[PDB]
Amino acid sequence: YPQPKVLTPSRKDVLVVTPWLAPIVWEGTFNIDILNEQFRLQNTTIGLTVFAIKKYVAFLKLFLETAEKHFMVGHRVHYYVFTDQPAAVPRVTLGTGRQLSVLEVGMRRMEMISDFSERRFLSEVDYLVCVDVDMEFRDHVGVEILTPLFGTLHPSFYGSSREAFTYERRPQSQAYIPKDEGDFYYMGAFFGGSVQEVQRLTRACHQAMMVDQANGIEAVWHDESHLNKYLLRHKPTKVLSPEYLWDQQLLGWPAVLRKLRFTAVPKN
Amino acid sequence: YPQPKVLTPSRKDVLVVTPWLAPIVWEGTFNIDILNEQFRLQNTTIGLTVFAIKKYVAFLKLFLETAEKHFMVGHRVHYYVFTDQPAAVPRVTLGTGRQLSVLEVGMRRMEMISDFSERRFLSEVDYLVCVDVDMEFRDHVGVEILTPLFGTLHPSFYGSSREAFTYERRPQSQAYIPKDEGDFYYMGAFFGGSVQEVQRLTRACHQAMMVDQANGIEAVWHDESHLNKYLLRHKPTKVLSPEYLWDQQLLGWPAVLRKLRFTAVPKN
Ligand SMILES: CCCCCCO[C@@H]1O[C@H](CO)[C@H](O)[C@H](O)[C@H]1O[C@@H]1O[C@@H](C)[C@@H](O)[C@@H](O)[C@@H]1O
Ligand SMILES: CCCCCCO[C@@H]1O[C@H](CO)[C@H](O)[C@H](O)[C@H]1O[C@@H]1O[C@@H](C)[C@@H](O)[C@@H](O)[C@@H]1O
Ligand SMILES: O=c1ccn([C@@H]2O[C@H](COP(=O)(O)OP(=O)(O)O)[C@@H](O)[C@H]2O)c(=O)[nH]1
Ligand SMILES: O=c1ccn([C@@H]2O[C@H](COP(=O)(O)OP(=O)(O)O)[C@@H](O)[C@H]2O)c(=O)[nH]1
Ligand SMILES: [Mn+2]
Ligand SMILES: [Mn+2]
Repeated sequence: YPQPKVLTPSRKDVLVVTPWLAPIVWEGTFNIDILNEQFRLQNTTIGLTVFAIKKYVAFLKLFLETAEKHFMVGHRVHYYVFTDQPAAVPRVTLGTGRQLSVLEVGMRRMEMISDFSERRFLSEVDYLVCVDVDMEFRDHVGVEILTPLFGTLHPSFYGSSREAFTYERRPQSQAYIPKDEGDFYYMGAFFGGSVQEVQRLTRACHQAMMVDQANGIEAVWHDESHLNKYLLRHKPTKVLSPEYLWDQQLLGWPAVLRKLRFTAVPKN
Repeated sequence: YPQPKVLTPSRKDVLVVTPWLAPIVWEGTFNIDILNEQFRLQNTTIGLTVFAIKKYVAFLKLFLETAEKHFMVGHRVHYYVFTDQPAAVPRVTLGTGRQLSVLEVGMRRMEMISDFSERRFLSEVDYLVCVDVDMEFRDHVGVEILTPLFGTLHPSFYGSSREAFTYERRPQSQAYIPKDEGDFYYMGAFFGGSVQEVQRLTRACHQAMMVDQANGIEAVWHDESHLNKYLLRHKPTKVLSPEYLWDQQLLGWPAVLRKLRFTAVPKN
């Protein structure tokens, strides 16, 4: 493969590493051939959780069809589809080494991911990735994201200063973040990590949300506000650029995005 | 601390992340206040190995005096000084939480670090850093380097193409690297990692060197050639820039170096 170029920046228009030395994953920062080898040598298995409750079962067909074309191709994958309507889950044909399980349901997502992430039947699974369903894959989402703990830059806020971030601002909430604190604003629609780090994150967020509930407060952006509090205090080991959570109808195709990899499906 | 700036590159003149997403550590890529907190929360202890055999015991006084001013200040440190002359080890006054042990000696370094890294008295030690003694610290060398496995870009080769790297080129040597392979040329004077990853690296290099010896071959740059073979196949999780291993008499103070942190002491 090509030799890296010590004296040539991978990017001149964006930040590619956080101040705590976690890579920020953009196109042009990684050679997927090297990463795919490293992760295949460990026979890595990726679990993907996705919730499709009530009308949102309609989003599953395109979500799964496009995941098969773009998500972790060549690696072992297990989809876990959480739904109140198991018969509505479309029968999509999967590539080899890929499986799908339907978990009937029934704070919902963090509580349910926490309970599920503690089950022994995940012994085989190495990483969990937790995403919204009202989305489609348009380009590669692969093992470059995998790491002990990651969050994703929210596509509306990546250029914002921290006072503009919509963190929970009331001190009476467990999700509270002061106006002079905060590294980034992370989207609740795409986070993940090793099974252990996802257990810890979802347990912390669910236990925080139960405290707030006992106290009669609901954080401003619900589990996303608790996710931001958690990732402020437990800094992620990679941060995904907005390539990985984009809304093209809202935000177009800016010059800093070389690829739109996982994008919102327009809805009401 | 200051908010990171998503739309401003940490560096426009150099590569700050490798193609396998390991940070390349330069000045301006890290906020040491954040890292120091993360590592103090784990009560991290760093061991430093250094060999001073025959005339090279003369380099210990400045090496230790300057390590006390610049190496891992505020963290727990244990120096392990390997020498054939324990009485020649200078009695340098250490800061709090820092200790020094003298190990009398007697392939020497990788064999001796391998044996030593397997001893139970390292139970307390979290990372090992392995350096040459003919050096002095001139500026901060701290927990920004710590990671499971690191190597350091050799200051003569960081701008070179891989065919110019002085890898072992004879296929009959265990250190052999083909002309079209290689990411960087690493210096044998500064590598390290977690205790486990240093055990693995020094065992592999020592076992490789014993194979070559049985076969009547000595690799071109001895343990440095085996270190490069190892780090080609087991890629480091951080790479230190030449800030961390510099020769100012040879190479001056180029524009791409913002700090000269650990530098060669001129010798015969
Ligand atoms: C017409 C909607 C414009 C909203 C832009 C800001 O996005 C929203 O940001 C809040 C936090 O301030 C939440 O993260 C919320 O989930 C975001 O909205 C969703 O994501 C954006 C990118 C867009 O796809 C919206 O349609 C979604 O509802
Ligand atoms: C006058 C010496 C010029 C040598 C420059 C190249 O450095 C040497 O590189 C070889 C591999 O090609 C080895 O890594 C060797 O240890 C290097 O020499 C040492 O390091 C350089 C930076 C300089 O300090 C020399 O005086 C050292 O002997
Ligand atoms: O009626 C609903 C509402 C939400 N969701 C799940 O919760 C996620 C977040 O909601 P939305 O996607 O409604 O939030 P935005 O992403 O517009 O905040 C959805 O992607 C689904 O995975 C669902 O399954 N049914
Ligand atoms: O006579 C010697 C030769 C080498 N060394 C150790 O081996 C390292 C590498 O040798 P040098 O530093 O001689 O190599 P260059 O760094 O010039 O290759 C030295 O820093 C010492 O730590 C030593 O202790 N005594
Ligand atoms: Mn959504
Ligand atoms: Mn030396």
